[PDB]
Order: sequence, then C-alpha cells, then structure tokens
Amino acid sequence: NDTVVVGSINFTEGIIVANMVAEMIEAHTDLKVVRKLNLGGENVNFEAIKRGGANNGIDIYVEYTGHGLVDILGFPEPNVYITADKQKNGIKANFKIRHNMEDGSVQLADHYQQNTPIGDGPVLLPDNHYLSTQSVLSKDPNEKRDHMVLLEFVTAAGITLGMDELSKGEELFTGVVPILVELDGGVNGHKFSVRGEGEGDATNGKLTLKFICTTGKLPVPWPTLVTTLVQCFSRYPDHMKQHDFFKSAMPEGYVQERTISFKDDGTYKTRAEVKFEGDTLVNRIELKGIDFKEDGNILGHKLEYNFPPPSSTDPEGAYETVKKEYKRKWNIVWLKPLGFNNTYTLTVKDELAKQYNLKTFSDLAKISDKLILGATMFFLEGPDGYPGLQKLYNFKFKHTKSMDMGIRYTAIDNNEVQVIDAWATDGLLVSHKLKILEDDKAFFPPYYAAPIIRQDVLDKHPELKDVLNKLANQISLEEMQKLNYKVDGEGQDPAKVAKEFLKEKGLIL
Ligand SMILES: c1cnc2cc3c(cc2n1)[C@@H]1CNC[C@H]3C1
Repeated sequence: NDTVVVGSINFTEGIIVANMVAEMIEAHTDLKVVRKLNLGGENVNFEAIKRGGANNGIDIYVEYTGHGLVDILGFPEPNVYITADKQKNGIKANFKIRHNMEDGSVQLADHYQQNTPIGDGPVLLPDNHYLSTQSVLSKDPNEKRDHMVLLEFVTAAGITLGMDELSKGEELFTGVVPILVELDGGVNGHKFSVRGEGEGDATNGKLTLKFICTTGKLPVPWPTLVTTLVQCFSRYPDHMKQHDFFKSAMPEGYVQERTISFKDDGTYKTRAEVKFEGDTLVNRIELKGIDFKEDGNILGHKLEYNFPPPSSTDPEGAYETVKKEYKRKWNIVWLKPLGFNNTYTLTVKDELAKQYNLKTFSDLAKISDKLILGATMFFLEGPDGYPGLQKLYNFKFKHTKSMDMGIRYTAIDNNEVQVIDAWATDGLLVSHKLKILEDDKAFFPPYYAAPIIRQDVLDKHPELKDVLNKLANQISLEEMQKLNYKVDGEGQDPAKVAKEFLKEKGLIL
C-alpha cells in the first residue's frame, strides 16, 4: 500500500514534469512511487485519475488550466460565438450547454441561433466575437409557486483595441431597464406558460429576473429554459461598441429563433420577439419541444438546479475555476502552479512575417489561403486548438497535416509548411528564427501547469500536499525552455535533467 501511481501523457514536457514529481515524492517522503506513461487517447489522464491507482489508473499527474477547462467545462463550447449573416441582415450564433446531473453525468444541449431585426432600419452587423455568460440560479424561500430566481452577467469579448481607434438604440440601455418575459411552450404535449419579471443593467451586463410557471408545475427542468428566457443587456466594451447587433435593433426589436438539440433526447424549437413596449423590454417566446423521452433526463427531471460556472480567460480566475470544479465534481485536488504558461501559438518564419507584415492571428488569417498549417495531433483534434480557433478567427488554410512533435520545426525550416503550432516551452522557437503571433481575439485560455492529485490518496498519506508544493512557482518558462531543449535538442534522457534541476534549486538534495 506504500506505493503510489504518477501518470503522464507522451510528450517531452509531461514526461519531464512527471519524473520531477516522482523525484520529489521519493526525496521528501519515504513513499514508493510508480511512473505510468499512458499514450494517445482523448483526455486520457482525466479518465485514468477517475479510476485511480487501484483500477490500473493514475493518482497524480500534471495538467494545464486550459486543458482542465476543456475537461470539466468543455472550454470553447459554453462561449456564445456570434458571426454575421448578411443574407437575413442579422446574426447567427452557436454554443453548447452542459447541464449537470445527479450522478456526475452531463446532459448536452446544442444551441444554433438566428437573429433578424424586426424593423427595416440600419443595424450593426458585427465581426466574429463571443458572449461570455455567468448564470446563477436560486430560489425564493417564500414563493410557493414553481419558480426560478435568475441572476446573469454577460460580457462581450473576442475583439482587440489596437491603440489606433476611438449607436441610436444603445441610448435606451444607459440606465436600468425593466424586463418582462412571457414564454408559451409545449413539450411532448405538455402545455405550459412561464412569466418572468425583472430588470437589466447593460452598462454592467447584469440581469436580475424572477420566473414563475403560471400553469402549475413546470414539465421540464428550469436550467433547460435559461438560454431560451435578452442578449441586448450584454455589456459590450467601448472598443467593440460598434459590434452590438442587439441594441442597434432597438426599439423595434429583433426575432431570435433557436434550435436546441438535447443529446440522445428531444429538441426545443423556439421563436421569440425581443422588443420595447412602453419603457419595458419584453421577450415573447413560443417554444415547441418534440421527440423527448418520457423517462428521459428532461421529462424525468434528472438535472441539478444549477448552472456550470463560466470558463474564464484570466489566469488566476481560470486556475481557481478549474480547482473548484475538480474538487466539487470528481473530488480531485489541484496543487500550486509551477509558474510557466505553455500555450499554443501559431508561429511562422520571421522572414515570412517580415515579408507580409504579420503581427497577429488576424493578419495571418487574411492570407491563410496561400499557407499550409503543420500542427500536432493535440492541436488538430483538441477543441481548444484549431477547431476552436476557426469558430472565432475564420482561418482558411490550404492544407493541414498532422505531424509528430519535432518534425514540424524541421518542416517549417525547409518551407514544407508555413505556420506551425509551436508550444511556448519548446526551446526551438529562438533557434529556428521563428516568430510567435499575437492572439489578438484572446481565444486561447491560460495553460499554466500544475500537479493534480486524488483526494483519497491525499488522505491516505497527508504529507503529499506540502511535498508537492515545493515546486510551486519554481520553474519559469525560460527555465523550462532550457530543460525542454536539453531533451529535444540534445539526446539527454528526461529524468537526468529533472534530477539536475532539483539539485540546483536545493529540493532533491
Ligand atoms: C490534450 C490533453 N492534454 C494536453 C496537454 C498539452 C497539449 C495538448 C493536450 N491535449 C500542449 C498545449 N498546452 C499544454 C500541453 C501541450
């Protein structure tokens, strides 16, 4: 029982950090340590550590906060990605909601959305951006009716202020606006009505609403109706205020049509008119749900009364969100960060960048048709990589070829490929005369690495927390770059560099 399991993915950095963790545990404790190295897969560690060292899994492994968000929250999907549809003079939007269940499961809700101005006046057709939403569901203790108290914060992002620059409907949201919401719905023949009253502050992006089921008991769980039940109250920062389509349609309003597909269950089809009446912003919705299962998760009320927390783009917020959602669900402890952010970045030959005056990803996308992308498997398959990039940046590459790590640097050196997915810790970025490009639309989450341990393993031997926090903020990105290079440039074995570093900083000896 004295032994423990430490897992790792198969890439240069992960093996090194796993050997570092093992050396720490064997030095500052008298514990036996195993070094498991799982390969391939899709989010493999997560499953291995869900199993544990007893079920031939893992107990401790190093994870990055962005991939953690992808694990627990499915990072790119909860963001409401908005693009412009010039045909219908409006906008289109895509996202997914992950409804928690009692048995740790997740019910998927795929949202496709169209918005079309009701009036015939001019409206703002925006560039690709996204809405980040935080939703808090609660109850009134004194309300005997079936209800939901909802409090929302919506902020727009995905557009940069480049220190180079400076509507009629917006003037209607300067103060606090009353909000009426009326939803007439039918799901599998169940007819119901929901009436919600509240207020909205668009300058802060805050919504405070109370919804009541005026027809008795609601035949569906409340969180499935949260998206359906006022995107004009989103806080748009000044530097992208000319991209708020919703406020520009006011006071005439807009039609919001939505198709919500529940995985392995029925679907909602909703049409709403969001418009001003007197001084009140009203949202009138007709909802028709069909093909639902009577004992399913929706018609069986198998969804918890909560909402997944928002996947933040701020490093501190990202770390804390991932730590909280790992501890709450699946009972997994995030330890202190090692102090280096190994993020994806689209790097080019700096000669090419000088030739085409490429500074940011947006500059790269406008000429992406002439270029070839050589990316790793994890960047072409992971939703936090190229597929998630494309729903914000509109990259149109001529070719995309998955390549083993290290092959991509020697391939961009010989112009077999123009753009590669360089990881910031690869020491090869300086030695190949390359250039990282600015992720101006801020799609990528923070990828600060930190170790991860199970709670029961932390309980059987309680000293592991302190012995693994010896590495907290000890490895800078440039330090890790030198060591990664020692493994990738020179032929040195991974464990040797780990022992050397821990001797150098006075940890292993
Ligand atoms: C799936 C699971 N974990 C990953 C960790 C990393 C990557 C891709 C992954 N894909 C690289 C990008 N950021 C941290 C490293 C390296």
